[PDB]
Amino acid sequence: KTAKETKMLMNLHKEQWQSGLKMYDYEEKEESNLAATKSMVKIAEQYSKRIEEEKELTEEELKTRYVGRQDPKKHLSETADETLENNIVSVLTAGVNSVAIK
Amino acid sequence: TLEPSTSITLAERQQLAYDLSISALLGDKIYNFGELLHHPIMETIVNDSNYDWLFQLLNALTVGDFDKFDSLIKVQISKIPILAQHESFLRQKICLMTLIETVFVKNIRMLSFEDISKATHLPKDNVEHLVMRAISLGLLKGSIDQVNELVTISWVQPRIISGDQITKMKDRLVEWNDQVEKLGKKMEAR
Amino acid sequence: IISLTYKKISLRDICLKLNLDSEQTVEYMVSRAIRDGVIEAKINHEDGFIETTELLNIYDSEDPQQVFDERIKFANQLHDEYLVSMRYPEDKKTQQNEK
Amino acid sequence: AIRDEIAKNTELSYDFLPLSNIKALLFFNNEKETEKFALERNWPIVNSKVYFNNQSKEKADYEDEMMHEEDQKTNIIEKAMDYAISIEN
Amino acid sequence: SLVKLFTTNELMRWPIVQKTYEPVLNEDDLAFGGEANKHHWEDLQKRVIEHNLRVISEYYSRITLLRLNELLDLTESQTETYISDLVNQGIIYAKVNRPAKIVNFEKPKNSSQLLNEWSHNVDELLEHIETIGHLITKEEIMHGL
Amino acid sequence: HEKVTIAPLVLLSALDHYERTQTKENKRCVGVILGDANSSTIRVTNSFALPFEEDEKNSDVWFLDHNYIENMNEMCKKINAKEKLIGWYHSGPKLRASDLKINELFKKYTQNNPLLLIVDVKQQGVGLPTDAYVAIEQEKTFLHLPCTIEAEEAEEIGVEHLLRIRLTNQLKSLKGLQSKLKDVVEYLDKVIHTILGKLQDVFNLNNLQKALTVKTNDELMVIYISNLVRSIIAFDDLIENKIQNKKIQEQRVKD
Repeated sequence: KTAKETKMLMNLHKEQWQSGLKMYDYEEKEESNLAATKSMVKIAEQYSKRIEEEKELTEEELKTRYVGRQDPKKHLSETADETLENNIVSVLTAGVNSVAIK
Repeated sequence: TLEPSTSITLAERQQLAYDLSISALLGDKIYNFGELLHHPIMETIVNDSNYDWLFQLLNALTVGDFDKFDSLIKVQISKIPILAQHESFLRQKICLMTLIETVFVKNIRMLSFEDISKATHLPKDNVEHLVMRAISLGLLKGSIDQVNELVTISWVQPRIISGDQITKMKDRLVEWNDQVEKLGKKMEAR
Repeated sequence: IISLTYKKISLRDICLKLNLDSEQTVEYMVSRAIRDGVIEAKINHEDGFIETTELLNIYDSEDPQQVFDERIKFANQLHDEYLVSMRYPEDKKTQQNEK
Repeated sequence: AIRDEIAKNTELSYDFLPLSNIKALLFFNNEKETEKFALERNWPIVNSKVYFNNQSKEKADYEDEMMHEEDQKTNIIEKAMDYAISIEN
Repeated sequence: SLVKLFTTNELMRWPIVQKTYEPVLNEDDLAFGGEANKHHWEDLQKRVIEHNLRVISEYYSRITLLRLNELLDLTESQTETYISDLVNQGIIYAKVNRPAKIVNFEKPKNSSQLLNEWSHNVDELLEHIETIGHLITKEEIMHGL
Repeated sequence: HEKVTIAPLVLLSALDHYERTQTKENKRCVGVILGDANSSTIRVTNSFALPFEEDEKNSDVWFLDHNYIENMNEMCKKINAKEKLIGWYHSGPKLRASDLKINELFKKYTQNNPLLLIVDVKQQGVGLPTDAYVAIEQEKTFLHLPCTIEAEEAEEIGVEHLLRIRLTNQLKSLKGLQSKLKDVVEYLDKVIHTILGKLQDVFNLNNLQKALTVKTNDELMVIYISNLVRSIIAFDDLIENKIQNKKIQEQRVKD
């Protein structure tokens, strides 16, 4: 890659191209997409309950019963990234500071 | 404004301006009577012989008196109530544009029926029906409150006016840049 | 006890219960606890009865949020004092020869 | 010190101060002594009444991350997310 | 004009309009029958009240019940009749407070707040990036040359 | 309006053609875009540069050869039959009499409206080195269209082999506010109303917001509920390590 090919490709395709929306990049994809995305977060938190309650019920004795290994780690990584996205979008709802005033 | 097309004499320019004058009398659409003043229309015609109708109605919006304009005109255009009705919409319209930033620097939006009463030459009880006809015709969009006497509108047709307007417009964008120096610099240190 | 159970109560109704001295004595003792925010009420001398100023409805306020942000770090307090303790013994465990 | 403490009981919480009653709270013999105590404590005076407008408190040097912040209040929650990330780092 | 009159009709001139012009209104011998004109006044008055409360809700969000009774040309017992009929038949829905004498539009709270209504705050700043795109091209041509 | 989708291969090949011709700042490069303009979203699947000569000091000096267009169009028929000329691109930030008069020249070989493109060879500021512009008359008026970068399945994958969150959006959002502050200042000195009419329209878009204060605390309420679940993530790691610790204490015993 030359000097021109380096700056052009990184500005066009590197992993996924979100640019040109840069101010609305995560703002429109999340806070403005709340129509149906995370809508009914109380039900969204209920989804994380059923995912955890299913695998946590398997082994409470820390021994071999249902023959499993990563069962407690299955719901750990799934609901961790969902919660991380739930918090970042929620704090940036009023964090953009559109200056509504009255 | 077209130089090559529509080549007419000086006498036909005042006759066309007469049609432009009576065109805006019966409706408020496309800005107001002051819109034709910025265009080379009123400045290209004489100020007498009833060609000043567009000029007098611009200053009559801030004064808010029909008797001052009715004394300088004839019975032909003063007998139509449509001219008197649609002129009141433009008088409050100036007060309707004050809801964003005009006087208050805190962007507080409040509208009292007593301020627009003397401006539009209309009583207080007829204010509720004046704004009601504006939504039916699609002039303004928003909601009103009869209990608290408060009116909030989304927009109407923000004008081309300048001076103190563009001065306040820059101040609101400073608050956008003030968050860069306040909230923005804190996130950069994280 | 009497202020939380009874919102609007007269001045002489308290002296008849606890058998206090006079009406001026109870007026000073009620105004003493409102300094630290204990009773959370007001004394109206014109009307002559004490009214409780707590309407609750604080769910919409930010007061519960101050405790919420503290309890986020309280869970993380046991996290930094623990994960280090797993590898603490593991050194001498892995250094010894195993069968 | 006794009169200054009993006066502060009805000052901050109790809003609109009376005239002849407060004279008996602090044990004032003369009514002119009551007005002299109001000037040193900066009590707003209106017609036939004395109010207290100082219930609201502000300024007091600088306060960060305490007592209802505005821009820093959001960063407190945002710091908790980066806190767990910094530990894994 | 009578079709669009229901929006701005205050029911002040309603008896005057039917008397001045009465082609189909008061005296009609075509496409009608009856022993008197009572069928003209009773049927027309009940409709103009029902069509009036439809536009009033779409305009006034919160209005005093005392001022509302003057617009309907009715009494306390007559006003409650037409309101209970439109709500029971599924026409319109509003708030009626007898002791408070306050009439409200009854705005639905099911919008889930920031999950929906926040879409209006992004459209506030949305058109800026578009208008700037048109200005960058136009500003440099006229100011540069 | 319409939409424009430009593949990254078109913009990558268009910049190198500027270097292949050794064009300095006194001249600009012009080329033709190929694609399908029939749909509402204009897409450019091919492009080629043209030997465009221009004088910077004289706006009346331009050189455009139409003979290379007829031959190149016939050569592409034996390559891809679905590719037709949808317009023409050009380089340089400025729009002068050279680029405006040639807009009707490519219109003879283009059925639909030729798509105008300002290509930035130096890539100055933000993203999008090339902006999508459409020609329309009321004087030539060029309106901006949304420009999106989208490629095929193997095209996006092939580029990744060549190169093989919260703070990111905030830093990019603050740059947009700073660009607006200079937008009103540069426009104010130019007049001393059309753009300001659209700006003052979208500015207005706590009487009605008295109940809108609670919705801020309602989302913060779920954040703590989420932190309760987020805490459970590490509560299992608190249990997971003791699963080892019971086996750790059984090691020294066996040694």
